[PDB]
Amino acid sequence: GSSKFDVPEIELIIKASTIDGRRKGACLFCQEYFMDLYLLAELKTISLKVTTVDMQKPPNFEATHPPILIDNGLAILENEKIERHIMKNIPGGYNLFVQDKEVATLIENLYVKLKLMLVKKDEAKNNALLSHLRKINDHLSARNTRFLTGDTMCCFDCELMPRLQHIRVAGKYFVDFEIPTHLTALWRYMYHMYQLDAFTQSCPADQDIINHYKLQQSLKELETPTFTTYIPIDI
Ligand SMILES: [Ca+2]
Repeated sequence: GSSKFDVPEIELIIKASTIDGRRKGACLFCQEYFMDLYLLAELKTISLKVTTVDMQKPPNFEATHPPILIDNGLAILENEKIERHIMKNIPGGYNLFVQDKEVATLIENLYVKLKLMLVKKDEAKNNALLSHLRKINDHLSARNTRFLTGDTMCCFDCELMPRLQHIRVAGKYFVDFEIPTHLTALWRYMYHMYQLDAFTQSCPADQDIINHYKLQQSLKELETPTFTTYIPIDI
C-alpha cells in the first residue's frame, strides 16, 4: 500500500574471511549480532542486510572495526552500543534480551579459556575450559529447555553458540581437544544449534575459524569450505 508500512532495513557490516576476502569471517561479535538480527528478521520486525568487508582491502567509520550496525543512516560502532541498540531500539529486541543474571554469569569468560588453551597443548588449560562446559551442561540438564533460558532463542544463546563452534573447530585442530560425550545436555544443545537457521546462516566455515587463530599465532586458499556439524552421540 505505502512505503509508510515498510519494516525497517537493518544493515550489519561484518569482517570478511582472511582467506578469500569474500566469505563471512570468524569474528565472534559479528556472528553473535548476525544471529540476534536474523532471529528478529525471522520474526519479520525488520529486514536484514549483511555486508562483508575485507579489512585489508576496504572499499565514514574511520578507525572502527566490524561489526557495525546501520539503522536508517545512523551507524552504531561500539559493540556494547550495538547490543544496547538492538535491545532498546529494534522491534523484538526486548524479548530477545531476556533478563537472566544466572545465565549471564554462567557463560561469562568462556572465550578467554579457549584462547589460553590454544597457546599450546596443556591439559591443565584444557581441563579449565572443560570445567566451564560442565557447568553449562549441568545448567541445561537442570533446566531441560531447548535453549539456555527456555524453548526460544535469546541473546545469551547467540553469544554461547558461536563460542561452542570455535571451541569444537579450533580446539580440535590446534590442540586435539574434544568436548566429551558424557556432556549429554550440551551435545543436545549443539544438535539444536545446527538445526537453527540463524546459526547455520551466520556460521563461518571451519577453514576460516582455523585461519583466524593461525593469524593470531602467526603460523602458515583453495580448500573448499566445510562446516563441522556432527554430533558424536545419539540424541
Ligand atoms: Ca565494532
